[PDB]
Amino acid sequence: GAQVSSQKVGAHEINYTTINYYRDSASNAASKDFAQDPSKFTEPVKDMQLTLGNSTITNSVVAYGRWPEYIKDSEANPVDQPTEPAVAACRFYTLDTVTWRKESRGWWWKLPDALKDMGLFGQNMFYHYLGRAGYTVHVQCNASKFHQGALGVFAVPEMCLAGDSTTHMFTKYENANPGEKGGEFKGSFTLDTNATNPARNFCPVDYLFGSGVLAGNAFVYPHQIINLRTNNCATLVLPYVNSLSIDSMTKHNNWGIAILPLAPLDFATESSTEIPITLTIAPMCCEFNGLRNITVPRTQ
Amino acid sequence: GAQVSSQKVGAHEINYTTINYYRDSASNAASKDFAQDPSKFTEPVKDMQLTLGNSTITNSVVAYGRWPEYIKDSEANPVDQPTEPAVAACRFYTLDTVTWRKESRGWWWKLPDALKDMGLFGQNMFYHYLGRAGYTVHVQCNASKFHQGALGVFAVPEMCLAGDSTTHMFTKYENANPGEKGGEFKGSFTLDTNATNPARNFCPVDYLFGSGVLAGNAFVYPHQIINLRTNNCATLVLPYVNSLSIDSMTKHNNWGIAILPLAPLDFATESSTEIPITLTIAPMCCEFNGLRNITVPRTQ
Amino acid sequence: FCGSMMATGKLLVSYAPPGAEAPKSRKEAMLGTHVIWDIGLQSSCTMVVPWISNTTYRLT
Repeated sequence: GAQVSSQKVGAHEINYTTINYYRDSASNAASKDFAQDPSKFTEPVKDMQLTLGNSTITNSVVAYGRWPEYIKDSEANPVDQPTEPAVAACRFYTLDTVTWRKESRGWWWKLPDALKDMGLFGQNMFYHYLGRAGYTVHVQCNASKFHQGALGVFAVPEMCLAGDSTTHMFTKYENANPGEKGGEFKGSFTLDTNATNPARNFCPVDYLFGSGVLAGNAFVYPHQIINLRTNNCATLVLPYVNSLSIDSMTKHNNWGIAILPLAPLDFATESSTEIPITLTIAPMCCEFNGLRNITVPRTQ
Repeated sequence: GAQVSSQKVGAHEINYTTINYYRDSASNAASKDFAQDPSKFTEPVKDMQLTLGNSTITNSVVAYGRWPEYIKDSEANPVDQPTEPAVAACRFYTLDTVTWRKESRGWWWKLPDALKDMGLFGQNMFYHYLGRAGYTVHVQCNASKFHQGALGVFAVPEMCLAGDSTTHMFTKYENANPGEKGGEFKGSFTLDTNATNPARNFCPVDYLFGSGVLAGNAFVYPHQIINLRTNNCATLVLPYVNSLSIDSMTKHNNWGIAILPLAPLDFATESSTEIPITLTIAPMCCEFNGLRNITVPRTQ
Repeated sequence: FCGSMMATGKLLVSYAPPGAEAPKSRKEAMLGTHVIWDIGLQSSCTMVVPWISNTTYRLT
């Protein structure tokens, strides 16, 4: 059972044979213009009015070109019946509005963490052992034609943020899951030296994107730019991304949302100018498994 | 357009004509062995192991011979999408166990009131304006072969209970909706004369079935008897019953459960004997409409 | 159940998937998977704990 493959000859003066000797395939040797070869990695658009449940919204990227979907029967690990709340949980929830000033270094949120106290979605999340959902994130920021500024919105799978102490991986659960308030990036790294009552919080540096990588490369993640001269809003459609078909929503945050001011806010000649940014997130294709008594995580 | 109908002649010495003169049909005149003619009114049985959601139970009546069912599109009043929690809410919840003694006069509960604090069913009930569900009620009471006693379990649609004051219909919402603890029948009617701080509670007299009707006739309602010498439990399958296809679960209780000791409990020669009664209720074919902020009814 | 034939009773056997506080009373255990066992009727009861896990395998 010999495999006769062809070689690619370079310097000329053409087939090579390979035979597998082991039953386990892990023992085998390795076999080896503007158009984007990886069209799915260049933030493909949905190519209006988005209605989910009883919520309606009137610049849309699909992360990795993959729309949210339910678990295939071929890839279902759990065996118990899945709860699908449907319109009850799959609807747009509006988080607390943040304020963009000339001095803002950026904001961040975690999903599903930011929606843990959002109507029936939070109830289903805390009542079940396993949960899964994609998202539609709508960032809203409007300003006059005389305002200038640009925001970069990034959806990062496994958005791990650096700590603030010499102790590695020391950020406690409460500070890593702030909820809908989220957190803010910082312009510099400040080390927490309070060995008695350590803050045990993140210290996400903006130009390091909070994880030791240059912010300029954050555009490799699914992203959208809100340039105030052009558009008001940004829509990101995030499919469920994980190494598992379904996981624990309380333990693990599948996505992170980062908003960084790429161009600082400015207006006329008023040094005092602030415009709100409003996030509206709708979970999509929710499904839960493992119903039992409700989880009540520790707070503060 | 004359209607020629036939008469039924009695005393003989045969058709009569009728014509409708008005456009509105309300103006029309009226046109006119052991086998039970109303088989559905004689508590038909389900003719083991009942599994609903993740709950399993190992003498079953279907009230009015009508199994629980979802709203037909032909009879849907609300137009918004209905939330159907499915296995998340449709599962067996076990209420607080009561104690049957020689002196007990009976117990009562209201549905959906008794399940208002039961997992995700209560959350869905309090998050939605409209709710609908049938039920499977499993009453459990086991005793030795040397115990004697009989319980009558009755499912009453629109089980309205009499008050305790000269003021008509004066029972307040809190006392009319006790939750899973329910209430107890009394052997006599006691008038509440505290005009300063009236109890505003029910006074359900057992032999009056709490509503001014003789208890002996309560068997016209869907019912099942737990006779200790014969059976341990009783299963009642209640369809949704109302003048509307869907209503408010917080305002209105569709069913009432009444357990009356038909034969008093007795055992050997111990005057001190008590056996528990445990109720397990599973809502069925749940559907909710009108999602908004959660309702928080006043308590105590 | 290894009591006398004259003994009767009903028990509840519950499995709760992880993540929440371990059930401390029947009120909590009843919210998870559970079976009701009539010992007077059956001497043996069988409950299947179905495979529900985030990972495809659990460590031993």
